[PDB]
Amino acid sequence: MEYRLKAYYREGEKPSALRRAGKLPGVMYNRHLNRKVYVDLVEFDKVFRQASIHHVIVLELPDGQSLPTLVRQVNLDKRRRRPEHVDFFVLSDEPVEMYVPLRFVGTPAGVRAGGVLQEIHRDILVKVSPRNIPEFIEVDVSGLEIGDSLHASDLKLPPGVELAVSPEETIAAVVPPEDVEKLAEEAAA
Amino acid sequence: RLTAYERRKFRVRNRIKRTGRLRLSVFRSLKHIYAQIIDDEKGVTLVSASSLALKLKGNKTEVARQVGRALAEKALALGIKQVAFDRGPYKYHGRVKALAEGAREGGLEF
Amino acid sequence: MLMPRRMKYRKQQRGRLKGATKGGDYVAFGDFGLVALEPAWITAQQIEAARVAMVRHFRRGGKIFIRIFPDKPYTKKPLEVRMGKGKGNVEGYVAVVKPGRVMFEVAGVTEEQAMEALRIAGHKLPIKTKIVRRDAYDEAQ
Amino acid sequence: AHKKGLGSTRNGRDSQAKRLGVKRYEGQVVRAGNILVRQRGTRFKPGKNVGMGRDFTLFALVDGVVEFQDRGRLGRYVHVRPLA
RNA sequence: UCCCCCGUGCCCAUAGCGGCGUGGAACCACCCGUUCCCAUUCCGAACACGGAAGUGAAACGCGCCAGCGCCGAUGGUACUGGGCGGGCGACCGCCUGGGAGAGUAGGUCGGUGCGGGGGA
RNA sequence: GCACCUCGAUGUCGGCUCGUCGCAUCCUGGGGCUGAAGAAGGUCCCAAGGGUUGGGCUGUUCGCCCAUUAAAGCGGCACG
RNA sequence: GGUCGCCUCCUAAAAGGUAACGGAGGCGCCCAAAGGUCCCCUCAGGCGGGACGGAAAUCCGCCGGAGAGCGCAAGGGUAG
RNA sequence: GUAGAGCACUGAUAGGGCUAGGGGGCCCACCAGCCUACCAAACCCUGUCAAACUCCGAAGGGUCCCAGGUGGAGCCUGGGAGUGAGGGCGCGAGCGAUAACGUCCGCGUCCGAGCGCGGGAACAACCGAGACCGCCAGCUAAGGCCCCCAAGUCUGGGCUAAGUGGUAAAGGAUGUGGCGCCGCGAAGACAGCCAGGAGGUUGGCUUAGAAGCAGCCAUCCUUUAAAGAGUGCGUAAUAGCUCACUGGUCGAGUGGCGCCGCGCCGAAAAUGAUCGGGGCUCAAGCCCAGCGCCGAAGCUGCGGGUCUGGGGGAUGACCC
Ligand SMILES: [Mg+2]
Ligand SMILES: [Mg+2]
Ligand SMILES: [Mg+2]
Ligand SMILES: [Mg+2]
Ligand SMILES: [Mg+2]
Ligand SMILES: [Mg+2]
Ligand SMILES: [Mg+2]
Ligand SMILES: [Mg+2]
Ligand SMILES: [Mg+2]
Ligand SMILES: [Mg+2]
Ligand SMILES: [Mg+2]
Ligand SMILES: [Mg+2]
Ligand SMILES: [Mg+2]
Ligand SMILES: [Mg+2]
Ligand SMILES: [Mg+2]
Ligand SMILES: [Mg+2]
Ligand SMILES: [Mg+2]
Ligand SMILES: [Mg+2]
Ligand SMILES: [Mg+2]
Ligand SMILES: [Mg+2]
Ligand SMILES: [Mg+2]
Ligand SMILES: [Mg+2]
Ligand SMILES: [Mg+2]
Ligand SMILES: [Mg+2]
Ligand SMILES: [Mg+2]
Ligand SMILES: [Mg+2]
Ligand SMILES: [Mg+2]
Ligand SMILES: [Mg+2]
Ligand SMILES: [Mg+2]
Ligand SMILES: [Mg+2]
Ligand SMILES: [Mg+2]
Ligand SMILES: [Mg+2]
Ligand SMILES: [Mg+2]
Ligand SMILES: [Mg+2]
Ligand SMILES: [Mg+2]
Ligand SMILES: [Mg+2]
Ligand SMILES: [Mg+2]
Ligand SMILES: [Mg+2]
Ligand SMILES: [Mg+2]
Ligand SMILES: [Mg+2]
Ligand SMILES: [Mg+2]
Ligand SMILES: [Mg+2]
Ligand SMILES: [Mg+2]
Ligand SMILES: [Mg+2]
Ligand SMILES: [Mg+2]
Ligand SMILES: [Mg+2]
Ligand SMILES: [Mg+2]
Ligand SMILES: [Mg+2]
Ligand SMILES: [Mg+2]
Ligand SMILES: [Mg+2]
Ligand SMILES: [Mg+2]
Ligand SMILES: [Mg+2]
Ligand SMILES: [Mg+2]
Ligand SMILES: [Mg+2]
Ligand SMILES: [Mg+2]
Ligand SMILES: [Mg+2]
Ligand SMILES: [Mg+2]
Ligand SMILES: [Mg+2]
Ligand SMILES: [Mg+2]
Ligand SMILES: [Mg+2]
Ligand SMILES: [Mg+2]
Ligand SMILES: [Mg+2]
Ligand SMILES: [Mg+2]
Ligand SMILES: [Mg+2]
Ligand SMILES: [Mg+2]
Ligand SMILES: [Mg+2]
Ligand SMILES: [Mg+2]
Ligand SMILES: [Mg+2]
Ligand SMILES: [Mg+2]
Ligand SMILES: [Mg+2]
Ligand SMILES: [Mg+2]
Ligand SMILES: [Mg+2]
Ligand SMILES: [Mg+2]
Repeated sequence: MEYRLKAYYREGEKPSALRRAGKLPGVMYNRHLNRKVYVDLVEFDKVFRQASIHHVIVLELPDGQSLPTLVRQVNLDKRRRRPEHVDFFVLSDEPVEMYVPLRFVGTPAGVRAGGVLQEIHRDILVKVSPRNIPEFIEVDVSGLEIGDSLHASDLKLPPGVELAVSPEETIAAVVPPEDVEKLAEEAAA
Repeated sequence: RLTAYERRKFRVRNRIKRTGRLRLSVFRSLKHIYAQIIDDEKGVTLVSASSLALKLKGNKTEVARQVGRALAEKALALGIKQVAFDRGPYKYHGRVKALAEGAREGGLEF
Repeated sequence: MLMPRRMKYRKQQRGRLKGATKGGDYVAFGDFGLVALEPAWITAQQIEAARVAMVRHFRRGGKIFIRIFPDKPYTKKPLEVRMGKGKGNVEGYVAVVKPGRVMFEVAGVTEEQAMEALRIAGHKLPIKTKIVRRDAYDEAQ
Repeated sequence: AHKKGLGSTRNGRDSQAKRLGVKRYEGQVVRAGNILVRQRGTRFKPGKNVGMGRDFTLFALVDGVVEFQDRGRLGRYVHVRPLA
């Protein structure tokens, strides 16, 4: 369903101090607005893993006005793999693009009779209004064989959500699995 | 990408715009023929004889000859003398050529 | 063994390893992963022993993604020579990992079958390591 | 007890220093003749009152400050702007 | 002084690639011809010249879109002049000043100075 | 490897004499597991108190060999 | 054993400069045209196109800002 | 044009997409169709690496102008030298082994020449600090304030139980403390004490007898208030029967992952030991906070000497 978490304001205190202080800086911003902020990390963590960048969350400011948000680039602290900043895109009524969770369903005929698929593209880029935010993008996959694949010119796409990537881009493929019989002629070279 | 015309312009143009002298920029039309006088250092035109303004006719190269005689007097009134003839993509033969030796008739130095 | 199949230059300098990685600090192909906790050079010798380790874990099945390549020439002076008289001949090949860089990913593998898997492959390594699963933070990256 | 079949380097050669680059700077008084920039191929272009030597050296032609100009895709220029 | 046009300078692709349009009375172009000047490692393609029948197809001009290229923040971070502490080390942390590259939001199908030739 | 004391000198190998110390233990003492029936043996732990042979060959240390042994331990001490 | 003068690049820490028996390369010539000028012109390459004829001889087409070329090493520069 | 950073060029590069020829059946081409869990060019998307790659690009550093800056500053001309083995430390590189009290450069410092002074147990170059002379005067600096040893057995909160502290790594463990997160809890939980632990489970299974454990495979269906072509001690083989399982009983918690603090193992050396020693365990250890005080040849106080500029002197001397 829809998502929501607090979001207090900042005029630019110490991003260092603030980040240490149990919380997390970042900015809310769109073609019209642009505002320094900071949410709680642990609450963000709570919220983000399920929401991410394909479910629209909304931000309760201290001055109320709960604007519809969508994340535009999270900043991962490379050494520690922990966030340190969130770009928060407030949505007007627009075809403002975003990536939507692709649903490979019915496990491929390559797999159970061979190896296993490879989710090259867990989600897909697409132009669509704030209204149509598909929780799924159910796309068949049980026909794809070993050493086969499909492209973005092979998608369901519900109405208004017509793709913003490319019809040539690839989405998923079943690969051969690492046999230990292979290991023989590998390092014997 | 540039045209044979476009390259040939700069090629002779730059040869002259870096002489410091007043550049007399010409233009050959199939209709008639004109030419101004530019102090490129600023960018202003000093004076501008022509064949559409002077609205003459009667053989292209003889009205090419005349326009320069206009330039000569009409520029020498403003104490102009340092002349550097921007011959454009066109050569120095016939049309644009006659304009020069016509501009020389007045007293213009070049 | 993972040698560069063509080479622009022969011997190559040492260079210190200050700081965190430059990329690949977020999973991108597999479900789980292995990462650096501390910086080192990794030999093709090491890398291959980790691969072979996992490959033997889910014998027949699974797909291994390995996100680092030995592109640096690990030169070394022959046995019992004094200083100078040039640089060592190239003895090995190593790859520069800094903390955060992702090394081994797996897909088509159970939960613990990729825990025990990416566990042992951690043991064939000169460095402390963390295993971490793909997450939204990686999808947003 | 020591040395054995010691490899000789085929290199260890090297060029002289050319001490190139920019010798006078913008808003620096110069007289006529001075060298403003030594270079190998117009990284800098011969402006007004700035000449260019047979090796692409760039020397002042008249006095008063040098001045740098950057005309984007056209080139970097330096001219001298005469006295007062 | 406002506008279109021609010849031009200048910022440096926000200018450009592409597709869509419209402009010929003016001015510009193609277009007419090889007689003359001039002209092609062959060709009036080009350069030249005498022209004014055709035209706006081409090019160019003004414009429209954003598919490409282009430019492109705020916020945070990497790094660091300077001042400290930290680890056997490989190296890590804090202070103070400075602070990117990518990427995100967005912008962009140009902007103008000098003279001339039309419109009112 | 380095070139830090010592080139107005710190005598090298091996043997002989005398040893003494370390323990990563050859022997004996004490243990665990055993693919330990017993005997025997294996590997590991504890433990340095004492012990740790005589010859052939070769300058040799080493090593091979002969005959024994509870065992015929290595190593530090300017390779005492 | 190798080296010894010269040039290019890197090391060289965004001025110049900077060592090592550091990492990579070249020079000891050449050109009466490869020079001076004036006029003129424009690459590599790729796709389609075509007797011999070709992955590539030459001719045609549309796309190309520079990846060609600039005697020879490399860097800078460079089709205004 | 460096750190960074980025592949836009130069090259590397993992995968996947797509696609030449090679490889290879289909054909058996005399040649076409080629299909691709084969090799894999250009080419595409994901993901990267580079001193000698650059679409980018710092902090800074140069250099001129302008302003502060009177300093054992700077400049011009001359007299005289000495030096032309440097070393260590910090940082930035190369070489070396991301070895050396190694080596070779760049910046800086210090020693050299400050082996004068305080710390550092001791000890050129680590910390503090630039010794003109005197003083049984005072403030401090690093470091310290149980005793040797000057000054807190000061103060408040917390951790550690190894003498860790008082020398070490991969890796290992219900150490002790401290945070999370999830799962089972009176839809009676964990743990034990237990009526139970039924069937065409008549084992697909032929050989000295394989009615449940080498015998190779719907790993067969049962009453389900309760289950296995067997986790089991009988294990090719009657007795005997454990549990996974269920029901009571019990009556409050329990099991799992993760992180942070401080410990534990890992840990073997040669003349006699040791943290400088004695000795220390709500510290005399570790962190956090606060306040005193000890402490140098630094600073101050007082006396003096000296050279320099300054005034006096409207004079050398002499005086401040
Ligand atoms: Mg700011
Ligand atoms: Mg494939
Ligand atoms: Mg296929
Ligand atoms: Mg010897
Ligand atoms: Mg050089
Ligand atoms: Mg124009
Ligand atoms: Mg039209
Ligand atoms: Mg008409
Ligand atoms: Mg048309
Ligand atoms: Mg156009
Ligand atoms: Mg207009
Ligand atoms: Mg206009
Ligand atoms: Mg308009
Ligand atoms: Mg307009
Ligand atoms: Mg529009
Ligand atoms: Mg737009
Ligand atoms: Mg648009
Ligand atoms: Mg950008
Ligand atoms: Mg510093
Ligand atoms: Mg330090
Ligand atoms: Mg900033
Ligand atoms: Mg900072
Ligand atoms: Mg008008
Ligand atoms: Mg009128
Ligand atoms: Mg003897
Ligand atoms: Mg002895
Ligand atoms: Mg012992
Ligand atoms: Mg042993
Ligand atoms: Mg025994
Ligand atoms: Mg004997
Ligand atoms: Mg013996
Ligand atoms: Mg020895
Ligand atoms: Mg010896
Ligand atoms: Mg010995
Ligand atoms: Mg010799
Ligand atoms: Mg200089
Ligand atoms: Mg030298
Ligand atoms: Mg092509
Ligand atoms: Mg062809
Ligand atoms: Mg043909
Ligand atoms: Mg043909
Ligand atoms: Mg051809
Ligand atoms: Mg060349
Ligand atoms: Mg370069
Ligand atoms: Mg280049
Ligand atoms: Mg590949
Ligand atoms: Mg590839
Ligand atoms: Mg492959
Ligand atoms: Mg194909
Ligand atoms: Mg670089
Ligand atoms: Mg930029
Ligand atoms: Mg900047
Ligand atoms: Mg003075
Ligand atoms: Mg003098
Ligand atoms: Mg004199
Ligand atoms: Mg003199
Ligand atoms: Mg000397
Ligand atoms: Mg000395
Ligand atoms: Mg001394
Ligand atoms: Mg001493
Ligand atoms: Mg001292
Ligand atoms: Mg000292
Ligand atoms: Mg007391
Ligand atoms: Mg507490
Ligand atoms: Mg554990
Ligand atoms: Mg209930
Ligand atoms: Mg059975
Ligand atoms: Mg029974
Ligand atoms: Mg528990
Ligand atoms: Mg003590
Ligand atoms: Mg206390
Ligand atoms: Mg006095
Ligand atoms: Mg006197």
